[PDB]
Amino acid sequence: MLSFCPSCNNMLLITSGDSGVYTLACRSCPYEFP
Amino acid sequence: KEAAAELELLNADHQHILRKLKKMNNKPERFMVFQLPTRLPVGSIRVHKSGKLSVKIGNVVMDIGKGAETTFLQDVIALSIADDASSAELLGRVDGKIVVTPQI
Amino acid sequence: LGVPRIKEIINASKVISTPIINAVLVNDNDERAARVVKGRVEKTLLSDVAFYVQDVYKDNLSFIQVRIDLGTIDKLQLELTIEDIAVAITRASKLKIQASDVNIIGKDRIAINVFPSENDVFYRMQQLRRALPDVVVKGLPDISRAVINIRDDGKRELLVEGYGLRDVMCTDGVIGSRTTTNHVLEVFSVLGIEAARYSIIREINYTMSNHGMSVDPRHIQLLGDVMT
Amino acid sequence: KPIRGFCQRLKGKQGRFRGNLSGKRVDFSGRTVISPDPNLSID
Amino acid sequence: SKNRIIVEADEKKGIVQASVTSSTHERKSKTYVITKNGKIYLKHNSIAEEIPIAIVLKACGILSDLEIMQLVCGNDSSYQDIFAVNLEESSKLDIYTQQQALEYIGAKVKTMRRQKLTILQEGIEAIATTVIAHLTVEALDFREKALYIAMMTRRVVMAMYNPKMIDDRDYVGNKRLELAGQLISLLFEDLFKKFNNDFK
Amino acid sequence: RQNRRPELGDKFSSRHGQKGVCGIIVKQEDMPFNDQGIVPDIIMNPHGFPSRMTVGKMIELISGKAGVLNGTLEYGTCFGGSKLEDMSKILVDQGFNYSGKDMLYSGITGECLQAYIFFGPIYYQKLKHMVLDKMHARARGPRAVLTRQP
Amino acid sequence: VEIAYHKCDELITLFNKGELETQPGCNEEQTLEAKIGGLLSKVREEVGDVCINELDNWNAPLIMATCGSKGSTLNVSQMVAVVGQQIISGNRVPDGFQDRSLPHFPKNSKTPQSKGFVRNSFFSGLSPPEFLFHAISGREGLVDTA
Amino acid sequence: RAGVTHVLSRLSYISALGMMTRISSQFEKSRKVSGPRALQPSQFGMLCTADTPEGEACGLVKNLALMTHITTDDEEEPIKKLCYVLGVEDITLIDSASLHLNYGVYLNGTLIGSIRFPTKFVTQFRHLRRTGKVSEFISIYSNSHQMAVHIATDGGRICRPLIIVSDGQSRVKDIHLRKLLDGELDFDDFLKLGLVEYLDVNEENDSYIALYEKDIVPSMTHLEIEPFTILGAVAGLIPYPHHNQSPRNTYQCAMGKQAIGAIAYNQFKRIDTLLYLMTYPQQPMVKTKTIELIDYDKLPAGQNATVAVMSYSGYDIEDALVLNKSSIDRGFGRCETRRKTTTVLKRYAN
Amino acid sequence: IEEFPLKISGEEESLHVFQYANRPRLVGRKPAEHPFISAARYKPKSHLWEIDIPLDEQAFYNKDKAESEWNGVNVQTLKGVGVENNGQYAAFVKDMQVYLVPIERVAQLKPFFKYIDDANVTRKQEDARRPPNPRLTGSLLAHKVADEEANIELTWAEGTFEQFKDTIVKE
Amino acid sequence: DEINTAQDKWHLLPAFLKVKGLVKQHLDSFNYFVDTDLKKIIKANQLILSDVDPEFYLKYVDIRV
Ligand SMILES: [Zn+2]
Repeated sequence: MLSFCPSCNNMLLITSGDSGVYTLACRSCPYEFP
Repeated sequence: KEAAAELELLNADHQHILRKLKKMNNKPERFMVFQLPTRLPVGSIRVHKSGKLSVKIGNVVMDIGKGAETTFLQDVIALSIADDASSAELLGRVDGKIVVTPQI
Repeated sequence: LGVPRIKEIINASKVISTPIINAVLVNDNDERAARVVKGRVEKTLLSDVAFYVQDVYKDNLSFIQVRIDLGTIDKLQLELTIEDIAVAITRASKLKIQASDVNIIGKDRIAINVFPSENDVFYRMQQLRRALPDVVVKGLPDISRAVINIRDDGKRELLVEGYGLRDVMCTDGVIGSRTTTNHVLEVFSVLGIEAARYSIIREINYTMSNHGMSVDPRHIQLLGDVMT
Repeated sequence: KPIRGFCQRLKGKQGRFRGNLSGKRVDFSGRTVISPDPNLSID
Repeated sequence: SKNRIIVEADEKKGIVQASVTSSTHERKSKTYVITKNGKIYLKHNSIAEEIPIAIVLKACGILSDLEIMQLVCGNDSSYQDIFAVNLEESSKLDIYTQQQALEYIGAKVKTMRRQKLTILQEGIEAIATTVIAHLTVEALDFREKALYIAMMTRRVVMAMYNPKMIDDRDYVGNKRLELAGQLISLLFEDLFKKFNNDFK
Repeated sequence: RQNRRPELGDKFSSRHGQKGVCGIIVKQEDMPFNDQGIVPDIIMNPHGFPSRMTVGKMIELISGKAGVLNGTLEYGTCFGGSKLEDMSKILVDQGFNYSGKDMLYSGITGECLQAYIFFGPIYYQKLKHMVLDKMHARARGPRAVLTRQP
Repeated sequence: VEIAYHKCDELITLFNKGELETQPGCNEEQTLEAKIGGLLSKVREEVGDVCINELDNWNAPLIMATCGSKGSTLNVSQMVAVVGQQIISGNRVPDGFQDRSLPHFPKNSKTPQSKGFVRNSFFSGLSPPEFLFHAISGREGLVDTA
Repeated sequence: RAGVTHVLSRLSYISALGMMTRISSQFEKSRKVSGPRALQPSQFGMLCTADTPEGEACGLVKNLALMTHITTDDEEEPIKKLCYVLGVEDITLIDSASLHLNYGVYLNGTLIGSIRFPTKFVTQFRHLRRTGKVSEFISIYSNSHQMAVHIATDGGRICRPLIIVSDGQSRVKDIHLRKLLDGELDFDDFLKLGLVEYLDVNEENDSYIALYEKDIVPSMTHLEIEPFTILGAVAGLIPYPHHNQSPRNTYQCAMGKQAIGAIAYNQFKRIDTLLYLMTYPQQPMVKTKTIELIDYDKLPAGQNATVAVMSYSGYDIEDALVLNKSSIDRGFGRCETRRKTTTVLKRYAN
Repeated sequence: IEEFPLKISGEEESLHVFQYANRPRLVGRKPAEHPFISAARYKPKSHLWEIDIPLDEQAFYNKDKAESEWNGVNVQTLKGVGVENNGQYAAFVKDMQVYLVPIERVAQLKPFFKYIDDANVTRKQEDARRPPNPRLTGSLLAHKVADEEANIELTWAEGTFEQFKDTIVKE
Repeated sequence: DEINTAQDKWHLLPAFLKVKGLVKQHLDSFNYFVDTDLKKIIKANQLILSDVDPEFYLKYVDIRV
């Protein structure tokens, strides 16, 4: 789904954020985005 | 036929590596990497009549083949190491890559 | 029609190869009505009627979106509302959803959301992303591919390559008096026992007469009675 | 290499019940080639 | 044809790819690529379980995970959606690195019965990466053995995209005609070592 | 050591894939004969050539007969060899029919035959499976130790 | 046999144009496959019927096919006129490799005389390419008994 | 595996020669599949076609051709050094993008180089092979469904030789074909000078073999040497097979091994188990170019008699035979049976 | 018509070329820049390269979660094995001249997640705290010599203008 | 005999079988086994050794048939 996290090219992940916010942020890499 | 669809590509890169040759005459820390034929049985990069590049690197050995072949979706930089010391200096990034091959 | 036609008949095999069933129509001319039961009998897959599916985020929503092409309903002459799709999402027990979460948005658009041993938010809407566009919305849920063709008269019939038989008699545009079939041992379930005997009588002397040789009629009415 | 047994011979192709009970071997027989002859009668 | 890859097409039990390899020292090993319910796996006669491929190429150092989509599928095709289920099995176990990707295999191997009394439990996957796919061997990089799995895996995805691409194992080029003098030699070295170990 | 004579039963062949068993043994009087009195050796019925489609024996017999009168052996190869139209020229100079289709009297009654004959030398090789070591009979003999069967 | 060849020629060249008759039966690129076998089975029976009215009496493959003794009107036709196209289990000699049958024939050339059909008689002879295509159905005549 | 050896059958001369060239398969338990039972079209000149037994062993036994050499492996190391001279890249450098865009050399199924524009790479390598710097048993099979070319050096695979044709004129050079018959130009020098080369089954993909010199095109390579070399030595004794039906060839090739005639020159000296002879053998009238290469004519099997095809007395209904008492009395094929029997004097413990 | 002569001036100097799998050549028909090397690392006899990199702050950094588990901040190292090959010579192009240098090795730098590793080294250790009580050769021999040897901090600098002079003076 | 390359390409097919026979497969395979491969076996099982009396050894240096 073209979910490439730059500087690692690994993956993205839909993370249940603060107040249930649906921010996308992958594991094994310090990166976040709405 | 389809086997003639690349001798024009062999013309379409001699004119597209000479343009890159001419822009980089200003020696602005540009690099180009290319492979030499080892196992020999110095020269001169020259153009023949109407777009034809070749070298003569040996005393007799003639090499006609020059073709810029890759697609380059990355970065490279050259750096020189010296005797495992305070010797980490970055030279520069490489723009193009060609190959040298003999005729048979 | 040869040796691997005789073998499964005397075996009474549950898995028969190419189970075509025969259904005669009501009309004789097309009149946009000889193929309208073919829409009523075929397993209508929604991936033909859907056009564009994607996941829409504002800030806090996780819902897939589906939009249909109403011109397809005009094209292949099938008859259905919009609400019966929204029924058929929760009518599939393979996808594990809650029964009533479905909201209709306008005419062509339709969307469904889900929400919560963790991180299933990303997983379930990615699992269902391809596991939604593979469900039946209308038609018989057993058969594979119905084929309409023409006989040597102006009357035409419909050939259905499926295993369900009783609901073929239950649907409209067809009579429940002349609908022959294959796979004898499901006629034993549907039409008593005396139909399944005459089904065995009819099949063998059909699949032998088209090889040229003909033994007797009478050598088969003993074979039907010794099995039944 | 697997050893024979009682059940290991009552079943199978022509172990028992097919080459010993159903189809036996007979006495007073022959097995030769054939050649045609028109000049004698049928039967 | 020993020491080559062959593709197969089976109707109802999914489809499998085989590659048999045998060098002259104890080796008789064939490798399988199974496609269970839309997910690719690798089973071998030394591993007790099946392993999805997104681990074993990260165990060879290639871990950037956008290389892996670009090697298997390339670009601008339907292959990326076909491969789209395979990538998340790496995400479930949460390995994401070259270090953890080895011992996942070696925790599920039942082989060699501790012949060496000094195990490392991290070194026993370097040799598990050595007794596999015995066409090529490795020294330190695990480079060519990685992509050789991927080139094997590109065939099996193309098999599911259309079944016409599968070739039969009765094409004459897939047959190695093996003669007598190069066959009596196989019995000779087996029997010649049976001589002198009885002589010692 | 023993030898034997080819009496009836013995399986013959034709080198173009025709199994064949000797039916009977006639004498020489009953055999037919051409104008020169040449008596043929083996008889086969014409009823094989439409079914078996063996064109090769139909053209080998022409290729054989013209070679004998010319005294020269002829080559039959695959995908080539000696042709037909140059071979018919040879034996028509010798005086026979232009495609070997001769005519000959009957040995049993004397007169001509209403149809024409087809004639020549063909190469009949004997096979194995002679009948002197296949005829056997067991009237009442030895029985098996476990089953009391033959 | 050239009449059926150039009728095939206008039927094979409709790949750049993209003609598809769409017979009932969901063709999907077999209209230039399932029809040529129909017209090749026209020339195979027509020429065998020319012989019967144009052969003299007292002819031995004729006089034992006029009876029901042994033979047919098709068996003599393969001996004198044309042997037809070899079929393989309902297939007109499928391709061997690289979308073709032989190294003697050009790439992806979907003509008969190159896939299945052999035009010359048993009396005339067989060419080294067409000798192999007869030697596939002759293998099938021995396998199917097993 | 069992039964890897067999007693050679001394029924005929060629029966002891036909068993020297035969193939015993692996019986991979594909008894339901007619794939291996059938015949594939990638067999023309690779191995024989019209000699295959029937009955139980119906299609798992096959037989070599008349012109056939088996390859042998040489080495895979120096050719990997040779392609780097030809301007191919290395495996540890390329991106993931370029390898699917370009083609790729495969060494025994393994990529090493990721070559671009293969036609300059492959045709120079033929010119390296025909000159004879690299050994000649290498194939440059090059498909186009996937994006790759193949290099093969594994050895032990089928191949046959055919002559090289460059363009609309061949490399025949009939003065060389005259210089062969002088006696100093053998067949090994044809591949040394560059006038013949071996092709496996995989190189016959890329080839466009011609039949005859009257069939040469300016787009036509590799003229075929001799078209009737497609039949085995036990199949070659059929005269004019191209007129004959193909199912009536396997019926003879299964019987040709059962023909009686001579055996050998020392046949009155050897003591074998059950060995027949013919008293008066004769060479056949219509020979073959095949049978004079195996010297079948020097000790033949069977004799040629004078046939008169006709119905007679009803004693030949379907393919029976009728012959005369005189010709047997003149000695028409009086066969002779020789049979061994043996016993061993044995010493006991006392 | 014209000829441009080339000569080889290279000995005693081994230069390695790095490959960045993440960083492409261009960004929207514009060539990007190389990331700034914070620190460097080399291990002889095992030939590794651990280039440390800085990733940017607050905007896309996700600081609060990053320091929690693995406690490693602003450092992203990437591993690459130095692989040699024949041929493959580097060259700078002078006006009407070009001089050559032989390339010793070429590395392919792959992202080496060390902070996830180091957090999971300790996770092996802290699980062992609570209970607390109750011949190889070939390729795996090359791993037991690669983990334990001397590390050398390379002083990352930008130079080579001296090295540009050194090639021209050699004939 | 005005020889041509039209129908006399056959006359090298005996020139193949003369110098290079018809039992090529069994001759050339076994004869390679006798010369080359027999040296390659004893070089793979050279230097028999025992643990008791460690200064004892016996080595296979060559092979002749
Ligand atoms: Zn990432």
